[PDB]
Amino acid sequence: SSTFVDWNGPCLRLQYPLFDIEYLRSHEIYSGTPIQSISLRTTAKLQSILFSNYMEEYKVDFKRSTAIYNPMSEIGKLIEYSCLVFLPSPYAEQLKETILPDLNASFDNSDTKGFVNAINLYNKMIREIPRQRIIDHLETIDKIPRSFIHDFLHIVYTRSIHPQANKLKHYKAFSNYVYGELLPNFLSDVYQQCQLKKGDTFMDLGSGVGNCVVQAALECGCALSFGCEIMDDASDLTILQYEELKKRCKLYGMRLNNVEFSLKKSFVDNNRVAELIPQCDVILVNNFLFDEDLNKKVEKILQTAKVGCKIISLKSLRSLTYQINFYNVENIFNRLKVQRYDLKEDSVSWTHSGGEYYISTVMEDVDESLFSPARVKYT
Ligand SMILES: Nc1ncnc2c1ncn2[C@@H]1O[C@H](CSCC[C@H](N)C(=O)O)[C@@H](O)[C@H]1O
Repeated sequence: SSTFVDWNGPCLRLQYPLFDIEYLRSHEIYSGTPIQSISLRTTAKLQSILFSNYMEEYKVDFKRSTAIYNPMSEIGKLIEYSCLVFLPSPYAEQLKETILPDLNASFDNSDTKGFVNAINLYNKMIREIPRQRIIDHLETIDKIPRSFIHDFLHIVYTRSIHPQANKLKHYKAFSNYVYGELLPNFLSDVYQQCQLKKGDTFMDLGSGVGNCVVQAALECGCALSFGCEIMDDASDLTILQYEELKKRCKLYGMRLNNVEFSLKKSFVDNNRVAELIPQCDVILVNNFLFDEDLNKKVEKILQTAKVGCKIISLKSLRSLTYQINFYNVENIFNRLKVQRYDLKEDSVSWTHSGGEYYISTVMEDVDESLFSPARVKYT
């Protein structure tokens, strides 16, 4: 017996108004146009928990592949999240005992008819709950499963990025533009280590399709989550994903703080990047495949960072043998505290295990030390 979500996972503390209660109380009809899963390439419709008029159709096939994007897996997670997060006692009980056991078994056994029956039973039960009870409950939530945002973002991702993922892997003349992804759990760990919080400014130099930027906004409520990406197709996919994300957020009454991108342009000699650096609290840069030249450019860009700013990277920013001399006396690298960490399993897309990452903090004074002596179920 297993669950679609880890009911024992870590819970995230909400440090900003994630659910817009007034919006929900004033909006009962969803008019958004989210990408329906069934449009990607037996069926069942999943009834929206908050909007009576919304239902999404999923293709249900335990034979036809599955794996990577698994429609049934998403449903299992959504239905469980209802029981875990969106329902008030008592209904959370009825749902928990009445649907989950059969939903999970039917799944594990590749039992189509049983799986669909559990879904249809889930829909019937959900429609019997007074809407205002669900909303009144959301209003009390102060903590949520760390996996919620991850799974919520994965849904958006399966809909907007996955279908055209191949466009992100076109022949790369330079390693500088090779696409690599930092994964959700790694991002969650690192944002926490840097204490990314409400009102902060977050920047991702080389944002890819925006995964790191949107996660920063959703899980920390940053005043501004910004990303710059130069590749054309990564940039188009960023727009599609961003668009789908806004619709899904509305479907769940979630607030999405300011998200901004500087697309199809270099972050080098980028005036918006330059004007934002000084106010950034956290700067992320996956320089794993960056060459010496580019790293030098990144170095230049970071010169105006403020005291306290934390920079996350996969390769140290400062040469391991960086010693203060006479040609680098004013470089911000001189007052940067560097801390190395081991990469946990499956933190990045290019490797299963191994590796490391760094968190460099901008300190007020210089470091004397530098002077010379003289993309699965649970139990
Ligand atoms: N000068 C430059 N300006 C903007 N983006 C650049 C750049 N040099 C490299 N990049 C981009 O930086 C990206 C980093 S790989 C993606 C990282 C992204 N932070 C994520 O975790 O999903 C590459 O896809 C590449 O397109």
